[PDB]
Amino acid sequence: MRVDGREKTELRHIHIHTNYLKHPEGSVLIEVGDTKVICSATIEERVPPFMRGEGKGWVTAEYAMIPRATEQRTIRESSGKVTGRTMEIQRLIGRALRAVVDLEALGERTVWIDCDVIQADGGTRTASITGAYVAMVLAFEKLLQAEKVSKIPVKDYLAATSVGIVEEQGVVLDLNYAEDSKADVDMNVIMTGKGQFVEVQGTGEEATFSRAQLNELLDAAEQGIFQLIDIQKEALGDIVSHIE
Amino acid sequence: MRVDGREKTELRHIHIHTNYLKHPEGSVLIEVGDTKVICSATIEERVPPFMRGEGKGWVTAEYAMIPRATEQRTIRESSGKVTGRTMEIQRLIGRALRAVVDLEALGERTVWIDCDVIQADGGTRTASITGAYVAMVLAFEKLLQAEKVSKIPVKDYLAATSVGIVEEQGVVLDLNYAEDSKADVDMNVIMTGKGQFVEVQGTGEEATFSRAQLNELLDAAEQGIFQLIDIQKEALGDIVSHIE
Amino acid sequence: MRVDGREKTELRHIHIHTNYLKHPEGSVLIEVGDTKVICSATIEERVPPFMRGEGKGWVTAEYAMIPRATEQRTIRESSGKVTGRTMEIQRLIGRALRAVVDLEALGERTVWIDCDVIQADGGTRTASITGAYVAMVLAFEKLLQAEKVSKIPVKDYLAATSVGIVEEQGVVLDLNYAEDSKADVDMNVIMTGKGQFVEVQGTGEEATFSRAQLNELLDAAEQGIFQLIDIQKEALGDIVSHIE
Amino acid sequence: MRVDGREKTELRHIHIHTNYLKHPEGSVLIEVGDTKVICSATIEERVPPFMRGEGKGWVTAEYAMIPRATEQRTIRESSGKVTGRTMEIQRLIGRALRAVVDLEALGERTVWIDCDVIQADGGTRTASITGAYVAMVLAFEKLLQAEKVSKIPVKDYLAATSVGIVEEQGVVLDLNYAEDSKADVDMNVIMTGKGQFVEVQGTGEEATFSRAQLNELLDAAEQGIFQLIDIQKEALGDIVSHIE
Amino acid sequence: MRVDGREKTELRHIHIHTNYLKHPEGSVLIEVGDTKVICSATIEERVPPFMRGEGKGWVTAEYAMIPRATEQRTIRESSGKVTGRTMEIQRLIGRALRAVVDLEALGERTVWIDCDVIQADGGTRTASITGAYVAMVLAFEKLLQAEKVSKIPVKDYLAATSVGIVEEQGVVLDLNYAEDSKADVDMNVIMTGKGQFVEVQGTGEEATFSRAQLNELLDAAEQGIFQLIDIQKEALGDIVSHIE
Amino acid sequence: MRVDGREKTELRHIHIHTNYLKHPEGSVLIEVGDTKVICSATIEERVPPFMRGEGKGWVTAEYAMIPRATEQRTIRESSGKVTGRTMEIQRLIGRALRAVVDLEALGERTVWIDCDVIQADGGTRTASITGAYVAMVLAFEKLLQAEKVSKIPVKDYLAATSVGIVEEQGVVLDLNYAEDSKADVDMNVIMTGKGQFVEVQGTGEEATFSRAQLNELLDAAEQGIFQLIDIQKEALGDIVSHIE
Repeated sequence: MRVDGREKTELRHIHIHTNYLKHPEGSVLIEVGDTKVICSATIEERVPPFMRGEGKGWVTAEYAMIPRATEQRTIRESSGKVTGRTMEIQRLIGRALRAVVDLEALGERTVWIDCDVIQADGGTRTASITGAYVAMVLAFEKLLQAEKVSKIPVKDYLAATSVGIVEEQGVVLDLNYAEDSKADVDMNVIMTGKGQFVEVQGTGEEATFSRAQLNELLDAAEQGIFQLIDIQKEALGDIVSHIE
Repeated sequence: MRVDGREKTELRHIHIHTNYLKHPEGSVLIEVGDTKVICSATIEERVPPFMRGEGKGWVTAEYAMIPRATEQRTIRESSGKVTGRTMEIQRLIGRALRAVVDLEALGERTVWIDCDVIQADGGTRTASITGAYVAMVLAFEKLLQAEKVSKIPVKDYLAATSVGIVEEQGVVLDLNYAEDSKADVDMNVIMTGKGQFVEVQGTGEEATFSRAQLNELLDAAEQGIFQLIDIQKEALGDIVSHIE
Repeated sequence: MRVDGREKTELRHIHIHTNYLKHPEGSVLIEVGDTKVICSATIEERVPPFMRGEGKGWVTAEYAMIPRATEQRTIRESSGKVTGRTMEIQRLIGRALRAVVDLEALGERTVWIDCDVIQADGGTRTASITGAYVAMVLAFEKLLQAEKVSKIPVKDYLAATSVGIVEEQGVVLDLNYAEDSKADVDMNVIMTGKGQFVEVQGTGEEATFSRAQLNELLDAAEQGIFQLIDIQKEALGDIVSHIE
Repeated sequence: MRVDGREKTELRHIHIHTNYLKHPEGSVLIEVGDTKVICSATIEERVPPFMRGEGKGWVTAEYAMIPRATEQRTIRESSGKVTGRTMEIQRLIGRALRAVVDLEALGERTVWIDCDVIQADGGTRTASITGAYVAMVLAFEKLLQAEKVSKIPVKDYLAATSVGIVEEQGVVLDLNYAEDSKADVDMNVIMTGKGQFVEVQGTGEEATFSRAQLNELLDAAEQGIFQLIDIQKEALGDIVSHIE
Repeated sequence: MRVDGREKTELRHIHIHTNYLKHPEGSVLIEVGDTKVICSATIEERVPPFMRGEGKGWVTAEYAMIPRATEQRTIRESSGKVTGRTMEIQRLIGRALRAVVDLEALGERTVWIDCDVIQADGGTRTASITGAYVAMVLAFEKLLQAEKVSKIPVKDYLAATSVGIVEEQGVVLDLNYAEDSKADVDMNVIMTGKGQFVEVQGTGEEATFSRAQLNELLDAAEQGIFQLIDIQKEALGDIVSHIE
Repeated sequence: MRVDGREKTELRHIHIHTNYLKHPEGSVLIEVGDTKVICSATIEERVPPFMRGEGKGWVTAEYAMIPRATEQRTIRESSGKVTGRTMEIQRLIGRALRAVVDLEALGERTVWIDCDVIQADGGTRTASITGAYVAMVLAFEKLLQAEKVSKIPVKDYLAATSVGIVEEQGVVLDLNYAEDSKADVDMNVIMTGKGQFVEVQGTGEEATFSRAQLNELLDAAEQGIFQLIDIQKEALGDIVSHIE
């Protein structure tokens, strides 16, 4: 009697497990349907040489999938070799998070963000940003309690999602692997709580998209992301009071 | 008495030198202001194992900058080590070109696209796609004359440009390096002759963008790209008759 | 009123979570106190060239720690570089598991064992073998149900533990990181359900051990391991009926 | 009616384009027939640790070919892997140029020489030295104008050429690729304006050479090189007045 | 009339050639039957950063086999790639030697131990430790004569051997390659002159061992090692007077 | 009363130890004064793909120095990284030996030449060729006895030496390390028993050489090499009868 499946504009089940593991300053396991990512935030009291003494901090991200995160085993990036996909994804995650951090208020420190995918079924890079934001704020909460910053140094909430145009379905939100593999167009969107973009990346896959479709895709991603931000706020509990 | 400089919505000087060098199936030097890129297309009568026997072709791209392409010398990616930036750029160029190739009509062959930047002043990745399209079509023209394909296997023209929101200037088109380094938002846009998108990638740099701005940025990129396509047609001479 | 801490000859809390993740043929999360390891078993219908056509199978293992598995962040082995410690650990895990597999009954297939440490507090390599055994048998159960083997191709149960001689404590079982870092002697022991050894590795750390101590250390490891095997049997449920 | 081809002792067409690109201290495109090499000279106000504080400068060279410089595409040395041929060639170019620089007069600075081959048809390493000398002197001219050196710190002019013994032709000067591939003996010669050698490298290819032939080969290289030096002087214009 | 071959509990011919080569502080060629290893000890007046200023020294070891050390040529570990076997062996040699060095008395210096195998017929890692101990003491003798240490900074003699359980032979000592390749169990033992262990590593190869067998194997290794120590003392000549 | 030292035109002590080690088809230790190199020749019944089915064989060489071959320890090329010097040297050794092998008579087989330097005091690359020739002929003798070739497939004897112009000494033959480090000019010469060259490589080191000096240097190398060939013949014993 229950409706089976998801509507075109409906997220998979989202669960954000906070203080997931003990050692990081900030630790999260994010579940987006079958996609599962361990996100940690590590605080180092150093910044890269290129910016030392300038009084601003930095955020840098690393990404990997455990070999059987995927249905078909993947070759370990062991040192093995780092794929272009990993490199692109790392750049995306780091750029996205830097955009919402008040780097001056962070002070001269680096946030090392690690996103390790333990199960992959689509949307890993955007799940990674969504989980890593929370992990970062959990770390920022510890700094604040330690009196090492005067506020949580974030300018807003930040979350991310995929959207796509899928064979015989049209515009769909939060694609699983099966859906992305038969998507004509796919897109990653990274947005703040005030509805402002930090990153938009759309790709026609052997195919093309109109501007009408771009607007459609974005519309759908915006609401997915506002919902994700609601969930981040659910996960963050009282910490939301330390953010404006 | 002549107006100095460029309007906000004006491209740098664009020059596409065809049959630039002798050995490639297709060879171009593209100049976009001070940005200069050698683009070759190489035809190999093989496709990757993952798709062999399926009767479709493939396009794959490589990118590098000679060490003093840039004002400050860059460390050679010698084997040295391949940067995330290079890997992202290669993925972009290959995805963009694959989208406009009729891969079945190409047959089981790979187009190896090489983009070697000899002078860099912003917009190298988009200059690379713009030049590489022409290099690819020059190669496709040779195949056609050789009776190895029945038409030039392209679905449209394809070109690319950057756009950005720049401190105290607002929306500007085709950013040089100086302008991109003080850009709050920058964007790469890849579009066809029919005004359809193949790739859109926008990044807030320590900052964010509204949807209004996204539409503005896109508007400006569309016309830059239609102009670039006009120039590609200028460069292509009679070959335009072999394309629909 | 409750006794705090552990006796010298007492394991940390052991928990073996079976069918932990969806994609592997066999999946386990093993917890040994704060030490936590994701263990998967992947079946490939191929063996290495050096033994192809000989009708026997193979087991091979890979190991990694996520960067903040540890209290102090570790540099990612990304491709980064693979440490001697990782290489030694992989060799240990693979050798240990091969010893208890009936490789002829497995047929010509490789078991790929992946051990990804998500939290490290000592005993990761032995926790890895203990968890990976179960993951492997879970995979062997699927093969059997699929009629691809005639029995679970194991010759016995197999588990592993550390033991050590610790400053001002003497012989202690299952060392955490703190305890191993002030251990004069440490040892890894790998044993079967019939009390037979597959691997024994003892190291004096800036110090030495007598034969009396070796016997003592082994005695203590044997019972730790019999207890671990009891727990593996608890985790395996009805599958124990398919093993002799 | 015009004689087709080249005499045995005749260079290909030589063209040295100065101030070729904007960013280097010294920039040249050298053309030797179909062989074309972009040569830059970059000044860094540092020397290697092994010689720091000793008041002498250094010259170091890097070499690469763009993938379709060659008739058959070459695999990119991307980081891919650096070939022995590249390593030998780099050593040759750097040794040759160091020999003619007054390193004390240079002061404690490194000249980074980059030789990127955009079209290859034989003689790339010697074309590289010939072009790179000019690029280096163009850089030295800028230093002098900047009052950072008291003279152009060169001890002489320097140029280089190949010579060979070719099936059914005997001793020939400046070999193209076709001619080198059927050469029994080939040789690289590096000489100054005063007729003094900096490097001589002769190789019997599946074959051997007499001393008579060595003298013959050298005779022919000497005059090729004096001609090349004349052309370097043509390219250098008024700068020749700043050299003795 | 002479008995051919070796008893089960008998070493191969052992020869330790001291001051073998000129450049190292300590140089040995050790022969164990056909197994031959060049062992050098190099003194560097530095320790790793992780322990600098703490006043203790360090020992670190490297291992390689020349390509035709083995009956079947091995691929050179050139940079090629370093095997897990090499990494494990290096760790073993370094750990073993550190255990018998008085690191405080050494002072803040590193002993670089190099073990290059020129002929391999089993027992290379244990031959390496046995030879490297002597090479190290030869180096320590030079330091002492130079008044850079107040005694030879060793706590004891140290040597090593393999033992195994071999098809149709039972417990055998010092296995050649042929014997190890049909060994059900093999073991490396590292012991001091006072009969105390520094390392014990036993591996069931597709098979298992009882505790009775472990004791048997150890018994046999102890006497092999006492014999090896006698030979080290033979090789060391008068230097034995500088050790307690 | 004995004259101390060497004349300007005199080799160091040369010793060629044949059948040095057991496993190679051909094995030599060559001593040239303090320079000592283990040279092996390995026969593989395969040639590279680029020449398969063409009925000719191949020779390829690898070179390394053990870390304390040198007075100052060298970093191991472990996989560490392969130096340009090693790559150049390998190319030299392989080219030199190929020139004197009848590759058709060899048949479709590769000779793998390994040159491992155990002590370095100048002239390692030329010592390597001199020793490796003998190792190769020892291997060719085994092939002949096995009826796998119809003659020793060499066209002549081949040996090599350095020569140099040394501060306050002029032209000197067979330079040690000290002498090469204060050499204005150095040269490697590779010659056959009939006085024909296979390779000549001369380098002015911060300095230049005249043609008169080139002739002088060569004269001196020729006689050094004829002497070396005499010694190779001494080492080869009766095998000289199987060569013309």
